[PDB]
Amino acid sequence: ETTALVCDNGSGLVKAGFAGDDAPRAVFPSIVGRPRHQGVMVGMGQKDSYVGDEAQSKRGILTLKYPIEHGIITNWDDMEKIWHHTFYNELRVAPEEHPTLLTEAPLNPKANREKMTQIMFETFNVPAMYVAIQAVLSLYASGRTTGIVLDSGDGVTHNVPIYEGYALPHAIMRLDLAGRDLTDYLMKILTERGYSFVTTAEREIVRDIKEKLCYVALDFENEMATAASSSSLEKSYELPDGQVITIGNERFRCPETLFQPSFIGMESAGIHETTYNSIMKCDIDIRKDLYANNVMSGGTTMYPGIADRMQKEITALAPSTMKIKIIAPPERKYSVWIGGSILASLSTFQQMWITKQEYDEAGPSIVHRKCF
Amino acid sequence: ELYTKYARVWIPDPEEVWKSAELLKDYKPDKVLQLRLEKDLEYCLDPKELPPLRNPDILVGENDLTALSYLHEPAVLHNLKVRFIDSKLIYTYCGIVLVAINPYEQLPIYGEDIINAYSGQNMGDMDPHIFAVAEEAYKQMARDERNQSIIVSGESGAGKTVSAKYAMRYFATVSGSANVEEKVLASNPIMESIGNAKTTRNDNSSRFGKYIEIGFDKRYRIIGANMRTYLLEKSRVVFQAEEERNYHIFYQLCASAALPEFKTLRLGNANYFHYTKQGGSPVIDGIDDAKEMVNTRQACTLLGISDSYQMGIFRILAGILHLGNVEFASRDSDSCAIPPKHDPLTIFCDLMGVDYEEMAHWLCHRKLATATETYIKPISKLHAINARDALAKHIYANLFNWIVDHVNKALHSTVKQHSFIGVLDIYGFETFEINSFEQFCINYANEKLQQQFNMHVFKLEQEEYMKEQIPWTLIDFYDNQPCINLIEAKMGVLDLLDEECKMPKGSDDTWAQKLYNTHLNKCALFEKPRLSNKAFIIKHFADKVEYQCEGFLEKNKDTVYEEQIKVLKSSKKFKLLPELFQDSKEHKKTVGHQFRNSLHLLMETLNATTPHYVRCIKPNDFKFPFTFDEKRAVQQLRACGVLETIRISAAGFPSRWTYQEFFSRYRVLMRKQTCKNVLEKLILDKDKYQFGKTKIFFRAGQVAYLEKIRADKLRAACIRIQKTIRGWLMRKKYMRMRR
Amino acid sequence: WXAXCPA
Amino acid sequence: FNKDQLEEFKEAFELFDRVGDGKILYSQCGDVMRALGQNPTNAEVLKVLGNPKSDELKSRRVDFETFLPMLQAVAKYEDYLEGFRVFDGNGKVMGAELRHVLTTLGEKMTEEEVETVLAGHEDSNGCINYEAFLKHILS
Ligand SMILES: Nc1ncnc2c1ncn2[C@@H]1O[C@H](COP(=O)(O)OP(=O)(O)NP(=O)(O)O)[C@@H](O)[C@H]1O
Ligand SMILES: Nc1ncnc2c1ncn2[C@@H]1O[C@H](COP(=O)(O)OP(=O)(O)O)[C@@H](O)[C@H]1O
Ligand SMILES: [Mg+2]
Ligand SMILES: [Mg+2]
Ligand SMILES: [Mg+2]
Repeated sequence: ETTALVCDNGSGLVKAGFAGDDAPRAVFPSIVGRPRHQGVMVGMGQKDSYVGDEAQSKRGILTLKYPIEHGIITNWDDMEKIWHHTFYNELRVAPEEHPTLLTEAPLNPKANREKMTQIMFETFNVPAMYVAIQAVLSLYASGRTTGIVLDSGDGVTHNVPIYEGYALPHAIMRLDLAGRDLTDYLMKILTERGYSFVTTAEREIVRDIKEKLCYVALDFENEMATAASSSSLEKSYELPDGQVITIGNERFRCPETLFQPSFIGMESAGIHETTYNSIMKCDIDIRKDLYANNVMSGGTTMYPGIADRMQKEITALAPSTMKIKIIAPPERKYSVWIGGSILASLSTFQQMWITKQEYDEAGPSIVHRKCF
Repeated sequence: ELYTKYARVWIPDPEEVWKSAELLKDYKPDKVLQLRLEKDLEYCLDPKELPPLRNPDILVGENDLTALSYLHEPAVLHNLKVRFIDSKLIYTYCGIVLVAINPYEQLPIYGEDIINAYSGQNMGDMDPHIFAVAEEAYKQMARDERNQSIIVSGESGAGKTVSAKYAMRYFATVSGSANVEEKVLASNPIMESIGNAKTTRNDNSSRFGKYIEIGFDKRYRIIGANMRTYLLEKSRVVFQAEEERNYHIFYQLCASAALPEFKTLRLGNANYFHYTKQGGSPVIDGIDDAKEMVNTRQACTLLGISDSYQMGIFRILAGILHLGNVEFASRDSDSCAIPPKHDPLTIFCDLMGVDYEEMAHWLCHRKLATATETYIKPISKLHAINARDALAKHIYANLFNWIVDHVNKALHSTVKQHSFIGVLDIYGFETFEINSFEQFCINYANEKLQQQFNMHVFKLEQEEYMKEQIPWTLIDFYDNQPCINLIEAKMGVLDLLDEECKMPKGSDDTWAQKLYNTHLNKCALFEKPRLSNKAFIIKHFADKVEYQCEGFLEKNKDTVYEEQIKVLKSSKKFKLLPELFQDSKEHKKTVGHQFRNSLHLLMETLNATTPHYVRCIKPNDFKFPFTFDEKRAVQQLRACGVLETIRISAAGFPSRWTYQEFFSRYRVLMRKQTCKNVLEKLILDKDKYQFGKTKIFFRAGQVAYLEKIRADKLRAACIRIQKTIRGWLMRKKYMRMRR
Repeated sequence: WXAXCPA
Repeated sequence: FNKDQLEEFKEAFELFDRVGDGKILYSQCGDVMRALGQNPTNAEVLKVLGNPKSDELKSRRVDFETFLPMLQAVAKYEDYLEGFRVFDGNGKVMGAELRHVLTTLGEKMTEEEVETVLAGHEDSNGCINYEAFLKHILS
């Protein structure tokens, strides 16, 4: 028939695919490269700029721009290259023929969702589209109608409580801490051990170090005492050139900043306290049922041990009589996409789409009133 | 008016759905009719109706039920009753449809001399007989090189097998004769054993559509036979409502367990197994299910299923029952695990040639892969049970397809069909005191066939109106499409049911609430029962039917985890188990979606073809030869949609007479110009009739009214003569009286 | 963003 | 009716008196009217008789004086021909069909009455010249 496309713009990975299947088939970094060097060989097929997996194949010679910083799209012209590459090259499906579903963080400038709509109608002639909140989609992806979703990707972290399918707008918390800022801190702590990663290529190398070797200490203080007192933690990793670099307490110490943003100088408390302070903004009849489900979403949650650290220290904050249950499916890195895949295939959703008719009638202003 | 002294009417009664009464004083327009009955009774004329008139005795008993100048339930019920009891004629025509009543007793009519007598006869010239359907399809295929179908509709146990048998005997004999009929008839014991289940009304209800293709060469000699099946009721394998059984084969297999060959399967008492247990009714009365299997295995032998394959199939079905016995303990709300050394799984793994510790893993986890990576993740006890039950439904429907192809291998021919004729045995419209997803599927299928039927009839009447040059505008299509749209459109009951499966925390309460929000005052055909919020009512063509919601989200769910199929394909112990699967969206399709697709493959296979319709009705429950009961008959005539077809034809010009026939009847009232006057003389409303080239067409009432005035004219002439002749005889007897 | 932050 | 007519009619009435009391039965009134030139239907006879019940019709006896007003009340060709043409258009009538309709329709007569009236009027084919039969029965 026709099937919606489902896209999650994110930062770092873009992930896209068809509605009503199990996993995205286009997953690639949202990264744009331009050559900076003198080009020597005549007759190369020299190419102006590179997108996605190509830019990380050639990264040694490229500046890498991320077009999305903290869920805001800062550079539009390079964003359009990413979308254009997604539909034509990665999916090989013309956007005129498919509805499209787009994903965003809450509490961010409305001009962003306006212009994101305008491009889809005017440049791609997408027949219809919708913009959905990442948190909401994580619940569809985990099979609940009730829970408080803690979501952190690259860029923005946000909590949204939901109870029987009603969001509670006054309780939404947003925090910029997650994602790249872990890596931009890790590069500083690695400098203490005499390695220096300056370039945007080296940033991607640190981004791989973090994914391989970092983990969260259940008690932070005893594991610093131990790794000070012994080498037994120490693990070593091979750089792209065959050098080998060795990392000790830094590898737990970097994700710990999620729980103490004082390390990087951020103003406000770590995700346990923003999750608890979010539940405290909810009327007292539902707190039991939010404490009973906490759904972790997006890639930053993947650090080993983070679930047990959360569950422990929230059980320290909460009153003792309640069950705190932390829910962290192993697939959670994809949850926002899987939840959009479920949502876009519901029959009830076929009235929700913004159609081109309504955009042409009322202009991009429509998004705010028709969408959440 | 039409109601006069010496009129006759049908009054409704519980003793028999209608009974005849005589109008003892003329009605005038108010609130009592003076009636006389087989003795005094009075019948209120009440808001509103008038009681329906009775057809005059020229018409009563005629072969064709559309030669009746009133067309309504009691008239039809009476004509079938008298033809069946008084003539012992079973077959009858209703319009294009043949009606064929089950006698419960053999009759001489089928012999080859009658087959010969029917050869070359147009249907209408014959007294209706199933050979008239077979012949007029065969010779249409000969005339015009399009395939033909035969369609046999009703409650099972009304003889659909016998109508198939005699049709293919006809084809054999008028062809001349590949011994196809013997091999075909040898198929029924197995295709029942796998195909049939007890139902709350009935034993040996066939739950699947069956299609037979008889292929013909360019000579119109029988080539060979090919069988297809559609609309299989897969959900029965895992779940039954109370007072029902699973498909017969499972109980045949269980009662066989005493036999030594089946020792190794460890088949228990039929109430030992979760899929047999639930109906609460292990033993049918009047059947030895142990003895049935001696027939099944013989039919397997004599269709060329090897001795090896029979023990493969009974291994597979023992597998299904043992799989059903598998039990899951929840270790957390998210996660479940099979008890250590759980014996049902041990036996299934031994029967089926797989490692215990691979199935123990794959029953309790499911796996997802991005292009780069894979994650294996646990699933809830509810998802583990839904997976196990989908695995059993997938094994069973693949076994069933394998057995059908291994029958076509026994019936196919090297010479390929230049054309074929097709015979479709299908269940009719179904209603019980409870209604459930199976009844919803069956009734939706019948609404699709009844659409096809109404379209074909409208085709034929458009042809007949051009032949007689009466313009089509005076007839109209009666359209059931809104009822199909309510069910299968986007935002239809099946669409909202498939939505509510994938939706999180989907439940039959939130489903019902979505129905009511969507339809409850948006659509004429959908209604809510006044006292309940868990049920809904669909006005089908035949009847209103109230469905309970309480089952559907159990039954509609199907998904199979390809990991478990890949465990089964890996099996080394015997050939059949990997052979079943060999031939990725379909794993995710719900039962309602698979059903609707199979129903399209059928509706294209019949739109490919030109149909002919037979209806079968079962006139009593106790199998009493040549006994008829109005209270079963009225049900089954309704479950076959005959009574709508009659109502629609009564909205047409149902009675049509040639000029000779009319003139020969009604000269007493008084060639084409002659009748063209006589109708204007006798009828004031020109709408009541149309002229044609060879025929006159009447609106329903008219022919009985003309018979009425004819009888009155004849009465007056008779009485005038009677009085004058008797008076002259009295004047003669006066002279006798002197003498 | 536009004020309180770089994006 | 004039005095002569009344006298002739009374004499005829007395001829129908089978008991000697100067009376007939209700069931004979029609017979007397028909013998006197009237052609009443059985319904007309019962109406002028007052729709008598079976018992008085079969056993109650009435004298001439009560009959006379009834005779008066009853008293106060092309149709006959068309009526016979009903059962035809070659001017003939089957003997079987006329017999069946006269013994089974209308005011049904006995088979002996029909045989008596039809005797000699049907030919070898079993056809009756109905114009001649009509003249015969009207004489
Ligand atoms: N038209 C018929 N003529 C003769 N016998 C009939 C007829 N219809 C039914 N019977 C008998 O009545 C019984 C029921 O018919 P049968 O063909 O066995 O139905 P069936 O096997 O249940 N077909 P199905 O209902 O599709 O499974 C059998 O004993 C038949 O011999
Ligand atoms: N296994 C892992 N462990 C720790 N961090 C990870 C892991 N995988 C990805 N990340 C980090 O998570 C971020 C990507 O998260 P993701 O959810 O893909 O972003 P988005 O929400 O934009 O999709 C990157 O910073 C990446 O380095
Ligand atoms: Mg994300
Ligand atoms: Mg059968
Ligand atoms: Mg049978």
